[PDB]
Amino acid sequence: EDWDLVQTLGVQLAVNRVTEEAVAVKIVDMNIKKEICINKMLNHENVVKFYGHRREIQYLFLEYCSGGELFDRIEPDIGMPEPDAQRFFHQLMAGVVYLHGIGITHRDIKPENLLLDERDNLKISDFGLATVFRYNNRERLLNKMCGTLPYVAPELLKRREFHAEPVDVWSCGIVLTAMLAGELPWDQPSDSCQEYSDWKEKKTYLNPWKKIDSAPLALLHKILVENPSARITIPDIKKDRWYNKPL
Ligand SMILES: NC[C@H]1CN(c2c(Br)cnc3[nH]ncc23)CCO1
Repeated sequence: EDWDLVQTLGVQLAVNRVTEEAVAVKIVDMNIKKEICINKMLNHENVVKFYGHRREIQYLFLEYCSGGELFDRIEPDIGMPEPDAQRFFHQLMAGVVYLHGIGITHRDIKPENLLLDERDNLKISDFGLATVFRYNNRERLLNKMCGTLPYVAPELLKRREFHAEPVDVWSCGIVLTAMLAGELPWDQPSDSCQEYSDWKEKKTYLNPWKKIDSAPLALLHKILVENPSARITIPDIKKDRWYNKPL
């Protein structure tokens, strides 16, 4: 059936000639084989749906999110109301639990890859950098460096191998920091970085931590933990106090 390419989104918005259903089409001219492979395993309300692909230049048919990206809900230097931040983080955690549940790591979690549907539901998007980190119940450590510097965990910069799961968790905390303060805390989690050094020294009277409430800030203290082995895990995030706070 015929789809009209209405407009460019980033990827183009497509509308069905008969049903008028909307979808998004990723157009890549020749990573991609794996993107498709991974997309074929994914079925979750907090992950962008994969409809299919055509090998004409390659076409990926992906759920369309009229809400836009999460960054457009963050007023620079301000953030967003705490109740919206929490809801998005709840949904972000649901998405991430699912992926890790079937052994997949996104590896590039950031507001540019968190989309919103019409009810403002968050959808994890773009599995171009994603990889399988558990297969046949065996975990594989990662050694390739992927992601975006401000959202990347510190072990990815100093260690030759690392666990996939705590990396995604760190990035979710960076995203949470952004949702509540409108800014990113550091350019990268390296010790040459004054800002990351200040955090490691508990100077939370500076931004972005000054703008964050003590309850959500206590959770960030647990996520932005340099030792990936001491870093909080997702099941324990779900028991955190701000996480379960009525807002
Ligand atoms: N802002 C990052 C995204 C926004 N994009 C989308 C938008 Br906007 C809405 N739905 C989509 N599905 N897949 C991607 C996508 C296209 C790629 O750029």
